Parts: sequence; structure tokens; C-alpha cells
Amino acid sequence: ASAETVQDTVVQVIEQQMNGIDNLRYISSESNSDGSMTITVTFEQGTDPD
Amino acid sequence: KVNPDGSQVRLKDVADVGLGGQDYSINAQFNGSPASGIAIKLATGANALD
Amino acid sequence: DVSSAIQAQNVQISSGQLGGLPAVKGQQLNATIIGKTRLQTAEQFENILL
Repeated sequence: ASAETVQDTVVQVIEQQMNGIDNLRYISSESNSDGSMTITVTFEQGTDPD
Repeated sequence: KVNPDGSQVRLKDVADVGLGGQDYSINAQFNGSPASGIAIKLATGANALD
Repeated sequence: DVSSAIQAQNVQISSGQLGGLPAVKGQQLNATIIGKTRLQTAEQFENILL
């Protein structure tokens, strides 16, 4: 899959639900030619990682 | 589909196709004038004023 | 054939609303339309034609 395909069939479908998360600082992501992707949801200092 | 004769049939010939809304239910107005709005609930622990 | 058949004649059909949105100007009377729900008795099962 193309970066464009992974972004609009996978990466954006998840992102639109990433809310109502406590102490959420910011969300970022990547979509790539090799088909892979990552969404990284970074939290406030002090948050319980569990 | 494709009939015995002619060029081809399309979706235009069986329905209307423009941008609508996912949900036509909840409708809003701010002092009469049509409007929209987003009602946000406070997260557990967070400071209203902040 | 039996499975395909059982699946065919034992499936809750969604069945929408009678006056949903949007609607034609006026109407005034909107109501849910409840279809059939899935089979229940052994006898109903003994009858799902093949």
C-alpha cells in the first residue's frame, strides 16, 4: 500500500477516535511507501503508562 | 449495468448524488438563527477555569 | 446447503424508520418499523425450506 492508502484507509480512521483520553498532550503519525504506519499518542508527565 | 443497446447506465439515472449529512437528527439554533455547536464535558480531574 | 439456508431464513433484518430524516415537508408522523427478529422454536427451524 501507498503512504496515501495507509494514511486514508488506516491512519486517519484511528486518529478520528483518539479523543476522550486523559492527560493527552499531543498525537502524531507517519504513513510510508513500505506500507507501515505509526500513530504516537504522547502524554503529560506523571501519567500512568498502564 | 449494460442493456442490449446504447452506451451505458450510471448512478445519476437512479438517484441524487450530492454532499448531505451522516445524521439529520440533532438540529441547532443560537437565538433563532440556524447554527451548530459542540457541547464539551469536562475531563475527570481537570480545572474548569483552566 | 443447510447452513446457507439457516443463515438465509434466520437473520434479524434492520428495517428503518417511517418518516426518518430528511423527510417531505409536513408529514408530522414518524415511527420505527420493527421487522421480524430471528427464529425461536424448534418448529420454526424444522421449517426453513431448502
